[PDB]
Amino acid sequence: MPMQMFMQVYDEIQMFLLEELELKFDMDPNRVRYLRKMMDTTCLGGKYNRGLTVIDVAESLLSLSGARRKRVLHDACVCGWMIEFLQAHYLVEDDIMDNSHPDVTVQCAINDGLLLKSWTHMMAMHFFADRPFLQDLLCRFNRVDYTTAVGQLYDVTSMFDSNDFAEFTLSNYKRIVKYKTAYYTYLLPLVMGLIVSEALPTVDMGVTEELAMLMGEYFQVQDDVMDCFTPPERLGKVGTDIQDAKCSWLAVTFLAKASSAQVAEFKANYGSGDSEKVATVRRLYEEADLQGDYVAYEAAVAEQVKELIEKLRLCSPGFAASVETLWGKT
Amino acid sequence: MPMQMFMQVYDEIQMFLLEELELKFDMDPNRVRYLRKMMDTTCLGGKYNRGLTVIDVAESLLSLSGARRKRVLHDACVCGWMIEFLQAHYLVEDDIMDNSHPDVTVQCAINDGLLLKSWTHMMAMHFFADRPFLQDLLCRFNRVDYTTAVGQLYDVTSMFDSNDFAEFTLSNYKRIVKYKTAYYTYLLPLVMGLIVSEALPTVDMGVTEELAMLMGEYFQVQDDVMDCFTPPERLGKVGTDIQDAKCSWLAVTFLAKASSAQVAEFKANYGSGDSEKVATVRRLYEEADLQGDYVAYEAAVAEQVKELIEKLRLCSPGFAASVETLWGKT
Ligand SMILES: Cc1nccc(C(=O)N(C)Cc2c(F)cccc2Cl)n1
Ligand SMILES: Cc1nccc(C(=O)N(C)Cc2c(F)cccc2Cl)n1
Ligand code: NA
Ligand code: NA
Repeated sequence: MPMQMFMQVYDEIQMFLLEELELKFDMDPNRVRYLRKMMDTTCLGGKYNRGLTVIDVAESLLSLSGARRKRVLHDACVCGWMIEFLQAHYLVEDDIMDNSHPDVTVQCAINDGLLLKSWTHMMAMHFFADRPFLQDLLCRFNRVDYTTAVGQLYDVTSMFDSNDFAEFTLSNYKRIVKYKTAYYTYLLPLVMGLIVSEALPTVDMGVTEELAMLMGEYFQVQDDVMDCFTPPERLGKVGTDIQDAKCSWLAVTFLAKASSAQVAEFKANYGSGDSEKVATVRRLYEEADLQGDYVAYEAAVAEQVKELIEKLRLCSPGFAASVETLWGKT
Repeated sequence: MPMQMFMQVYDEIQMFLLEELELKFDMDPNRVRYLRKMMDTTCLGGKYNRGLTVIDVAESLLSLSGARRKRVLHDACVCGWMIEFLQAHYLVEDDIMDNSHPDVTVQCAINDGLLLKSWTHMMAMHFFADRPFLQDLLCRFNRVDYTTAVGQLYDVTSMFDSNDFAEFTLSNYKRIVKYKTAYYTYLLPLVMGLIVSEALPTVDMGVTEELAMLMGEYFQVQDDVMDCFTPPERLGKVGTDIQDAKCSWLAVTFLAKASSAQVAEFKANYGSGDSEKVATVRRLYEEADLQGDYVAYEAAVAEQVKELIEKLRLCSPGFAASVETLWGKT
């Protein structure tokens, strides 16, 4: 039911946006079908983890606060697609970076990124036009989007001096995860479910924020280990953190427990595209027993998560019963 | 006074944004100074035509409707910088297209473009937090921003079939000018001046929209002719419309009055980087007496502008006395 309903609302949102362009923006059919194909290509196909969470939060809050049910669930579906379109916008922005007379493909990619972001506003301004939360929804959405761009700056420049391994620390790694990922992937869907369920001021936002940051940290650490050790045909992509000199959990944990000569061997091999230098880094990770530390670190984070949900149910029992699927889905 | 006041409010907006990052987004001083330099580089140095217009509209409306004066003028200055930051965002997006291991300059440019746009929201959400128009201001701003991205699509794909000279027509040229430029350069500053002056529903928006589109058309036609005939050291850049096969006023006017063999000569030479093919196109423009038609076309547009301002003063005399500088500044 949630996935089926989420996909029906997608057709409703797409048709509004495309008809709006045809009827109010003077768009010709060729470009309308061009934009329908682009929207499907960039927004569909993922797992919809962020979008379906808005639904799951909304349905749990109308079970413990007729027509109010139908409207809230539909509102949650629009909010879910706002985040999905936002995610598609971020992915298109990423494709422009690694992809490299007017090159019309780079022009259209930049145009795609601007349209996907604007569509989050257009669908909000339309389907929520008569909602009292429309102004608060836009402000929280815009602020979280700003947060993500700030975290991208922290990530992209973690190895330099914005006009290097000093910023390879656990607290900075958490700062990167916090802003680059956790706020829009974990905090934003939860907040949006609360907004459409009219239960925003009824929850402890501090414990909510703290949970979202902890869950983003847990899933980024797992992502970092898989990026390095999971082979490409099983990970789904090519792990490139070592070559890209990312401030990953493996790097900052290694630098703390490595010897001075191992740090020199790591610093001399990190951030290179050569096959043997990357393998030299993986060898250092293995010999430092990092995957042994990975299990303990995740377990400790899991314990902080498995216990912070309890502080939240004492004032919001249904809300905490929506984050129940944080471990019904890893 | 307007320029001096506009620049003081810039310092106020910059300091808020940078302190917000330092105090609420955990940003380190090195990156704060990096962002101060980026903000100055991208937002300052232009002519501030869009931003100062919000001020000029605001000061004319408090002369024919104490503390309300000071607040409205300051609000107009923030709205002016929203458009300037929006313009800087569009320029950065343009630099990414023509500029072409993780290339950190392309990553930072994309990051710059996201930050400049988000800053328009952050300064609005802060300085207008207690204003009743904050929700309407954001929606009109977001819609105009969406409009511009749609016009960029019309422009960038004017010579192809979105998966060619059929779309080289006067009505499509106006459609490109309308969405790509006129809405955010001419309509948006006027609307924003009305919003902060609490005089939005007091003006004929139709004549206002019609004037903004006509003034954008006039200045784009003049821009198109200068791009082709004004030498680079006098234009300020290198005119590249012929090489880029832009749907310019010269091209669509030429295609209407050229002979079948001249059209073939134009089609065989348009959109090339070769020195002689570009000069062949300029030769065709000269022999078709296009610069003779340019004077008449601008004069006719000027007459429509010099007369549409009168329809607006019969219900908004002070407003039309703000667009007076449309010809006190060409
Ligand atoms: C890509 C990815 N990897 C792992 C998890 C997620 C995710 O956000 N989920 C599963 C939904 C979710 C949420 F939106 C907010 C708070 C908790 C949760 Cl569980 N996404
Ligand atoms: C780059 C450029 N070239 C020519 C004109 C402008 C411009 O927008 N001006 C001068 C301000 C302005 C406005 F914001 C709204 C309506 C009318 C006017 Cl006159 N900008
Ligand atoms: Na998702
Ligand atoms: Na301007």
